[PDB]
Amino acid sequence: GATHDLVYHSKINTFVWDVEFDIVLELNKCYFVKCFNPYRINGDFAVSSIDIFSEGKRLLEFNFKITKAVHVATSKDVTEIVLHLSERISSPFPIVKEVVYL
Amino acid sequence: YDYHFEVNGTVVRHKNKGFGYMERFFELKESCDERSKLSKKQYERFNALFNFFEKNGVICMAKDAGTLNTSIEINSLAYHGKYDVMKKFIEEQSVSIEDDYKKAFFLACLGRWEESYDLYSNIILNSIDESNGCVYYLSQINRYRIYQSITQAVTQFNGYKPFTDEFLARIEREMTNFNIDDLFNGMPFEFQKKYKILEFLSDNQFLYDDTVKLFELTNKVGMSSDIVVLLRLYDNLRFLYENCLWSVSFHEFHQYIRNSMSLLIEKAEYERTRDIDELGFFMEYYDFVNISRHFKIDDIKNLERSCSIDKIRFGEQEKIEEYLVGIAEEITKQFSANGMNVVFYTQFISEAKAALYFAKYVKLSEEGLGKIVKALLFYFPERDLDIGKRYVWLERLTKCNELPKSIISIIDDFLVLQAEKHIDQNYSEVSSNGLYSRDYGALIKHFEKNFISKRLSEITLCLTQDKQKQIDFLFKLLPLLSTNAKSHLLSFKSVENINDLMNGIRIGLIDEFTPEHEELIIEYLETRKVNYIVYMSTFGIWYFLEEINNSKMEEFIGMDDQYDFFVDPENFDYKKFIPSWLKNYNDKLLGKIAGNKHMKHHVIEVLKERVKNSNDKRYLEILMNYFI
Amino acid sequence: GEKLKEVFLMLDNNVVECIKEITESSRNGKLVFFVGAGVSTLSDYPQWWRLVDKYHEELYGSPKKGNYSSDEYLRIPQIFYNVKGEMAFDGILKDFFQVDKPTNPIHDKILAMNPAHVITTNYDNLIDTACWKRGKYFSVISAEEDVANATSSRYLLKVHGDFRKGFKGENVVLKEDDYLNYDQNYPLISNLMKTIIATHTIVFIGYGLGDYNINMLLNWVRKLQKDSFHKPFFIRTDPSPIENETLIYYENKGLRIIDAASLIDSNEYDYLERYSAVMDLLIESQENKFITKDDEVIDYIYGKISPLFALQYIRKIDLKHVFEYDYHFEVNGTVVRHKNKGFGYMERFFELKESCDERSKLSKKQYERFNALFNFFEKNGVICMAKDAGTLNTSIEINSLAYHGKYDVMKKFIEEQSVSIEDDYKKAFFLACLGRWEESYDLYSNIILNSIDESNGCVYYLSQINRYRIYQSITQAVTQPFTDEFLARIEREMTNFNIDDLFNGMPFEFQKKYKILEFLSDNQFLYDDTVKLFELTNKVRSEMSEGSYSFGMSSDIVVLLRLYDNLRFLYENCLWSVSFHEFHQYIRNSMSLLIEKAEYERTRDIGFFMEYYDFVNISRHFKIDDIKNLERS
Repeated sequence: GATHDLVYHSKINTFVWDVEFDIVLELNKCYFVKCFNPYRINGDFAVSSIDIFSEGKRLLEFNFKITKAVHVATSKDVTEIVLHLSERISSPFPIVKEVVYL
Repeated sequence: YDYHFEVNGTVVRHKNKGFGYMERFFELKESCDERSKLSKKQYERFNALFNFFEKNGVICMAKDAGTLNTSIEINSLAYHGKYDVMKKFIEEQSVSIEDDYKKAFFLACLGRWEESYDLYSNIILNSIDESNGCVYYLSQINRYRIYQSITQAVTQFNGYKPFTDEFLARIEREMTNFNIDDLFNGMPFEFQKKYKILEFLSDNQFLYDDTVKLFELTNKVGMSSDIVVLLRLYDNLRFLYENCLWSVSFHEFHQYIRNSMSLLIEKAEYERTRDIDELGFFMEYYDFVNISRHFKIDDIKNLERSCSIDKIRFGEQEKIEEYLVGIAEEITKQFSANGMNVVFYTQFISEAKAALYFAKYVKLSEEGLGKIVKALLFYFPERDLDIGKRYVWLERLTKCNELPKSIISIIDDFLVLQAEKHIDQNYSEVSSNGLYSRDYGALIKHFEKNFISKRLSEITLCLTQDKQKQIDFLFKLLPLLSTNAKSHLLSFKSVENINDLMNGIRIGLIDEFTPEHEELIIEYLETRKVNYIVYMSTFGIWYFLEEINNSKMEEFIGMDDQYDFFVDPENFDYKKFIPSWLKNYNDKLLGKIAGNKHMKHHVIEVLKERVKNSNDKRYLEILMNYFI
Repeated sequence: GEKLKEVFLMLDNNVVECIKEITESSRNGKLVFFVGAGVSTLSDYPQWWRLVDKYHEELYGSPKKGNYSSDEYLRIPQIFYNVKGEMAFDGILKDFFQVDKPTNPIHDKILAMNPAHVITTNYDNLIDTACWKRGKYFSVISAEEDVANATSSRYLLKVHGDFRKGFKGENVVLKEDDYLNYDQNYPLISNLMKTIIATHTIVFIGYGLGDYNINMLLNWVRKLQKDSFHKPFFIRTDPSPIENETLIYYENKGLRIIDAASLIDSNEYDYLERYSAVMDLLIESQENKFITKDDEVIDYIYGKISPLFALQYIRKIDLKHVFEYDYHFEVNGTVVRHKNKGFGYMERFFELKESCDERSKLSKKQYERFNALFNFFEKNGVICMAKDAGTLNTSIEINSLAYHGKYDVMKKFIEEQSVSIEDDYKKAFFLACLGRWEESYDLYSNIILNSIDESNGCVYYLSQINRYRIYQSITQAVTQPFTDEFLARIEREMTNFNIDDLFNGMPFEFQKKYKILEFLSDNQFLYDDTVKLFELTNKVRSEMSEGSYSFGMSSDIVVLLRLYDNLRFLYENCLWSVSFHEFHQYIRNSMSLLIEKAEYERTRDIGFFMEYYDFVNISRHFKIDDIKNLERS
């Protein structure tokens, strides 16, 4: 029940909200940031560039079946809503934890 | 409640029942003959009042005008930064109590709050006997202001110990019942009518009047209200800085300047963009200093995402250059050896971050950009500005200016320095963006395109196979080094890695399609078919831009619709293409989707449909710039 | 802390009463301390017996055989002054009294009881320079011509003089010689001392019972009449407990003894902890950490809220100024805590509001007071604190016939006969609204003339303010209708109006109970929510350029509810200052930026649902061109 922090940042169709992922792509304590550089010099052809953290970079292969998501500072895992918002949005990385907006 | 005194120096009359005495004053000021017919002492007094009203800018009344010019000039070394001159001015010996007062304010500005408190208390103790109690009264006020400053310093920074707990208990012992509201109403009879106008300095929320005047600049409005509010703004800054008041640093003032040039810039935006019908705010040095100092970084970003500041012209570029060279030089002295005064650090870093953010629009010079870029990359600390945001700031700086050779040499020195810090196999490369040093390489590959590194090539020639991260840092920055170096680390290659070297091309492998690797792409598509029968769009994009020459990707169409969307555009059904899928493409890729014929005919319909649905304007801006 | 709590539990009845009257006299702004040497000598200040020593052995040689009696303390230096000379006497005074001693910590708490005046029998620079440091001004008087320059209304009455004008024996009262003819050398400090003593609450701290000053004062007050003077207080900090008989005797001459030796258990040379024992027992009574049970919390709220049972509606910004920098009162009806050192009394109030059982266990009168405070805080919308929420609803309702137009009902309400002075007040405001300024002026003047005798001067004060407001209205009407008899009469009688000291001429009751109404004697009190509108500028109006459907609570509901707080204040308290240009400026710009931000909110796709009150505000406070400007924006 952490809908009081859930945004729908929609220049890049994300959901900026601090959760902590547990993925199988086996890992623990993953959180994501995303960029918005549409004027990126020589950096593939995409604006958004994920920068997956695992307390530092993972140095990234990828099937991203998330196993356990839990909201920071208010517990009781929000995994059903993460699957629901994963089902609605057909994009890479629905729940991103920060957005830079370059 | 006599004559209204206007913001341009003019005087109009109001509620004065009696002789026009200002009128006889200005008539005696104009003609010398009437000025002559007077006794000695009050002719000298007329010279004194004359010097006063020319010093405060108050000129002849509203009967005669046309040459109304307002050249604003804050002559204070605390406004222009000038920190090394400030310290220099501190260490001399005082001769007067006014010198004591300015030294107390200057020393208060540059992070030294204790000695300024003590010098304040010295002014209180050594001027109570002497008359004209303004310097005394202002010293008292400022002493309580710096007391609130210090207790704010133990309010926040303990949430390292800046001050010792002897001083922090002494002032808390002596200043913990301060009720300033009757301070002026305990001053003598002389100081209760002569300096009766200073009664707002025993309060803080005296900002009300010009704040409501800003709301005229809201309330929905030759000469406009802009020059009124701007000159009243400069009146405020010249007051709080030339009278050396410490209440300039509290939050209400930064609130006021913040919102003031917020609405001035928003109204210039609402002024030149009046061109519905027929078809401003020229920056000077003081506007640059105010934007750098009183705004924050996010707020200047907010002004850029609200008002087109690229339209806004800039003047006096050499003095702005002196402020930026001075601000970078003071960064250099801040981190040459030592001096990390945490107070002055927090202030000076906020100003330096904002000024270097706003320095994009400024036409810098050769050596200026040299000192700025050098102090930005080398000396400027971490934990506030990290290595990705130095590409934000740096690329922001190094786009408006045509890059000189020395700047590329300095950035090369930064890359060699980062390689010399990748000699330890624990170097984290922290980044709050996701931008990294490969983008620094991309910068040099953008503005030179033919740059061969020399000493980095020497590092790759003496490269040893015992430091993997070092090799990796030489391996992401691949298109910069010599051919023998290419033999050396291109020997250090693993070709079986399909989609690491892909997954984000993390090394810059887009330089070549080494043909076994594109056949590797093809056989990967065969493996896709294999693990079908009973990331990926990038492959499709690499077919879309005429890069991979094998066409049999049409056999692998049937799993990903976006794969069909870049491989076979004709036969793909343009009725279930999700639009989402377009807010994540580059300007070149959207330009080349716009460069087709059967693509555009359908995406105009779907994109216009999603624009037409509620209000989506990413689709409308792409629709008006790429697709049209 | 807990020790002094037990001291408060183990007080006598009369002691607790004395703590009450010293504390409430501290709260009235009327509490004059008459301090002495025992307060000043714990800053290690040289006492007089050392000077009788040094002037003695510089007179006779031959150090003292036994001890000195009373008169020798005045007699032996007097000998020196007559025989040895001026400059030797002033030189020895210059030696012993050239000290730069720091302050006694009880000086901090004497000056923390909000004193009206400070009368001293000292010779130093401790209290005054301590007052310069603690940012107050006390008029430092030590001479005849110092009285003529009474630079403030707070006096530091040094009745014996001071060494400010040099270390000269001519300047201070030390010899016998000045105690003999004291009513011939300082006649005006005498008259001012009698003045301040007769007109205040006097507290004696640092003296011995039988000191010559106290003997003179008791002689004078026994020459006075007996119904008239306020009996002063004697705080006795001696090493010995006072016996009952001299206590009863000094109760009969007019003093009230609060003993300090009988409250604590202290040593013989332990003065400082005894001074600080009584003085902290007073300070903590101000800070109300001695408030423990139901009848102690429910009255302290009542004693600050029963004044505001008269007004119709009070803002939630000013209600912070009622409970002086206590709990922050938010714009949704929630209460959060801030700077309250003491018992959570609002917390016990809301817990007593929730459960009925604790609400039951109380006496009759203050259960009725709890019903009254309850009706108040539900009427102003102030609900339970931030620990429990979710049903936070703000249904705004201005119940006034001057907001909804209702002009025919207004005239109908005018023509009936009044029964109260409040009915007179609303009829005056209504009749002022519908273009009738003269009869509303006269009815205002009727409220001034017929409520000056009766208490609770809020209706009186607001009538005065509104009468000047309607005066400014009428002179605006001849600035830009009325007969020139009236227009010359009010211009005859209202042409020097300086409202700035009107509230600071109101009685002691109307200077603290309705102290929050002090902005009504001004106009540019709109500053706060105006800067809050600039938060709605400061770019949380950023929210367009980045897509953000941010589902929660923004600054919009804050500024909107503060707007409705403003309108409900100025219309339900029937204030005529709602029609002046600054208010229309404020509402104008307020819904300007609210509508502009809703424009900067739904168009983030790279709100502001109108009700009746929004329609009335748009029609009334905007102009035609400005609504056109909103349509073109």
